[PDB]
Amino acid sequence: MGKDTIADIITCIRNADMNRKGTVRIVSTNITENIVKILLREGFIENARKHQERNKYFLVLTLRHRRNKKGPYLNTFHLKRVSRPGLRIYSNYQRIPRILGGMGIAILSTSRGIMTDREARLEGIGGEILCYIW
Amino acid sequence: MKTMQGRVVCATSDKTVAVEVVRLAPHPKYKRRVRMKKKYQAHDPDNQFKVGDVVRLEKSRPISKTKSFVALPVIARAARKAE
Amino acid sequence: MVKLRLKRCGRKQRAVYRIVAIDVRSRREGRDLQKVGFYDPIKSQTYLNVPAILDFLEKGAQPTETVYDILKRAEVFKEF
Amino acid sequence: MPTIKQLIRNTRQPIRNVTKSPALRGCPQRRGTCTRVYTITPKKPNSALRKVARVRLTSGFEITAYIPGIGHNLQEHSVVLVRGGRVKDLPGVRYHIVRGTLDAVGVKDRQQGRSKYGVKKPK
Amino acid sequence: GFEENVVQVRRVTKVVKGGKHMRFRAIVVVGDKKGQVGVGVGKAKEVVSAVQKAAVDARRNIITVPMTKYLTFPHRNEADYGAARVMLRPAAPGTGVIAGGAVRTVLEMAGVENALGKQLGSNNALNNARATIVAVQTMRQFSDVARDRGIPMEELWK
Amino acid sequence: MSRYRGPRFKKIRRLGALPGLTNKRPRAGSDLRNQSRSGKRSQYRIRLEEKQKLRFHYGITERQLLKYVRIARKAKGSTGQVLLQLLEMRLDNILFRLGMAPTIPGARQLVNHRHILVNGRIVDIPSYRCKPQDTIMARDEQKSIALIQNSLDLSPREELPKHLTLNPFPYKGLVNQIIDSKWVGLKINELLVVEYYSR
RNA sequence: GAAUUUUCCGCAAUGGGCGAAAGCCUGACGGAGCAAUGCCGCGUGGAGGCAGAAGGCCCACGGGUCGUGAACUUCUUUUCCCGGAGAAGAAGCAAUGACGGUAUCCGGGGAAUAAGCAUCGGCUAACUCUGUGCCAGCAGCCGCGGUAAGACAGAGGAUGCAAGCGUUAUCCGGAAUGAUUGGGCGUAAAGCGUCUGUAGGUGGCUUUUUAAGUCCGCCGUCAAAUCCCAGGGCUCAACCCUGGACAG
Repeated sequence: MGKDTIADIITCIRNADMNRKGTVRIVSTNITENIVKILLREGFIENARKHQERNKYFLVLTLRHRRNKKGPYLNTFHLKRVSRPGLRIYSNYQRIPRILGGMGIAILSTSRGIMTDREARLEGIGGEILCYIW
Repeated sequence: MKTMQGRVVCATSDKTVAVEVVRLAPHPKYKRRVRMKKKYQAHDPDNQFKVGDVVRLEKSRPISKTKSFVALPVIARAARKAE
Repeated sequence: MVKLRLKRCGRKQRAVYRIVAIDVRSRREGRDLQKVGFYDPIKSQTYLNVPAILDFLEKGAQPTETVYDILKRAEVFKEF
Repeated sequence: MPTIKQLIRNTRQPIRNVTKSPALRGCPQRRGTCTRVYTITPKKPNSALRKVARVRLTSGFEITAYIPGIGHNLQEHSVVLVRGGRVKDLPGVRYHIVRGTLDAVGVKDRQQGRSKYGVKKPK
Repeated sequence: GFEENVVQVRRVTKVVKGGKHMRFRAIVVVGDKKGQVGVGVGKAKEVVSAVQKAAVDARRNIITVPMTKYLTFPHRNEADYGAARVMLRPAAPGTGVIAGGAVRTVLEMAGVENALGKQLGSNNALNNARATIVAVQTMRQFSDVARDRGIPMEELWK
Repeated sequence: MSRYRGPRFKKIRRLGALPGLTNKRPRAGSDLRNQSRSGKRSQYRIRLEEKQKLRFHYGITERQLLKYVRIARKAKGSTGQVLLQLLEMRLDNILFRLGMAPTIPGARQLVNHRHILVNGRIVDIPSYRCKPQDTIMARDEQKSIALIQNSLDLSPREELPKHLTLNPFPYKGLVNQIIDSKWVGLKINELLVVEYYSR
């Protein structure tokens, strides 16, 4: 099926950090490769590379965990989509969300490219809010 | 003047064509797209445009009480159901 | 027709008096299409916008008694 | 929450609303003449002789009303004035009587609540 | 040198063929107004002994509140423990502690003088006083978000 | 009623703290008891008794105080402190801290009977907000009264609050700036009163 | 009908009709009157005063409380009352006013003329003693009363508010109890008994293109007055007012 490939990556990373795994393999698409790029520039993951299973192109996604405790603290506590297919959210320059007061950011696809919460405010542009990471 | 596009559903009328305009617009209270469809009675004195053709409608002089729009151009051919 | 004067907004003893651009077939204190300037009786506050005046008077507007006198009290309407 | 696409089809909206005490077109108080002044027994936890009177309102309806305090002077032809409040001990009684108004007299030798019960100031 | 106050003295009784007897329960919260709280539930036969045992259990389960700022919370947090759900939001240095009857009792001890909240779901003083503890444990500050977050090889300073 | 009339030192008692409704009266409360351990006061009791302490000190009503706390909530800046700003700016309170009157309920009568002048002009209203750089003085006709002379005879020795500056000889007092947190010397917690109105 | 006012004054002011004007017409309107209907401000006293006086309530009667409350003393007297002055709303322009014995100001008597209402079991902030005694009555809910009931009735005292108070009616809030922001459907109310399937909703990956949606900027309109921010004028305030903001 795959109704939204932008929504299954959010589910594949969220369930992977809860049961502490090293590498996850998600589907290869240009828009999803743009989300993993602005994830490592802020520092939410290690790095991203290209891979291939059986004629199908997949993307390597290595996660990062903190120090050892009873249950080691995770990088991303919650991952959720705002612009769900069938409920498309659109915002301007003033309606841009302030996630956690500056600690967490919200990644949005703008007209100039792919900007974050701080990057879209400095350019003076808005668009479709994909998801919010914290 | 305003321009709206739509498909012709009925052609069995003298010099008049029934054009169905589809318009997608988000709800101010909610967020998702609500589709509204209203049919306009356009003027066609040359009876060139038949059923299935997608034409654009512009505002003009009212030829009747229900008719106020005219069909000036044509963007594509027949996009209907097969006989 | 259209004319120039002043309306009422401030009730009782304090009569502030409003701006003007209204028809004769309307009310004493009703609809006004454009704004200009006003004056306060028991104060030194005298506005009266000059670029709004003369621009409205050229197209059939009648200058009646009350808009006058407060017009010549300022530097507008003289042999200049 | 009921899904967003079903909220455009059905659209959730409340009812016509039912009133607790039908005192007509939003009127606080209503006038009327008393038809029958009788005595009735309460519910299960209480056991007393409470005075209730059937008031025929100005609209044409004949609903029951409770008389507060000790002692009254309401007859078969008394023009009383109702309030609008439940007692919740006597079934069917949804109204109260405002004493000290019209034919309804105030409670004698009462020194506490003079705003309610309709009692005057003793000198 | 900690401040001690009671939340609710609940009446719990069980009937046996030997009569009707009760073991009273009380919830006591501790604090020093610097950013340190601790709830404690203790059950005993009398009312005075139920407040005493809940005070010893309160100084045992000590948790540090990472507020430390201008008398307010760092960010917005929503936590649900069972049927009870409490939402804690930050405020400006002028607002009071407009929180619940069981929520304000734990927030005045945490040092947060400026806070606004809501009591959703179940309004039980046992489940709502402990739901605010789980909501205050998951609180992050600007410095510990970047230390929890595994950033790649940046330029090292001496 | 505009300002409470009747028993004044009944509220100096009971509440625990000692305000200035008169001069100085004992610490103990009313009745035969109250000198021992009192009962456990609820969470809503600390919000009700603390606002009644601030309402009685200035001699203000509930109708007038409701406006001074709402306009201060809508205005920018720390809400908890700007409640004491518009309440201290009153002509009946600035007269107590000036040394012209022994107490606040006696200072309202001083302003009402036309004894005080503000910037040269005569003001009768006690709920008048005194902005900075204003000269709060006495009148030339009401300079010869024995009550005004006796109250200002005890003032050249005592130290007046830091936001005010009185000159003993010409009988005038100037207000330089706004009163802040550490400048207030009242036994009231301003965070318990703002929490009452927003129930 | 529960309930909502003087069959008043004036053109002086603003405006409308007519007239080259004067001026006339004008219960539009400007004002007054009745009504605590609401909002706002002030007032009905201030300080000082006993070892806590009478007289009440409680009392273990050894006292306590109401009580500085009052009386008794010095003091000031807004507003109301009385007398004398007296801004401005008039711009026009033989100097033109309803309101007006106007606002406001100076003086003279004297505290002299001015407070109550609700509540006090718990939520609800505030106590006992009598009487009655499931009797009479209370009540928003849980519920009180069958002999000592702080939840009846009276009294003392206390609490809250204030010329307002209380009750009732009515909308919203509390009800994330229709939840778009905010909820749920194994057992608490809730998947239709199960499939196929039209409309409708949604739809993998790549590049180019369109760019309609969307987003940026700008130009119109979004009446004024409310609301909000900053700043002014009636002694304050209510009220009135400049500009801006906003009108999503």
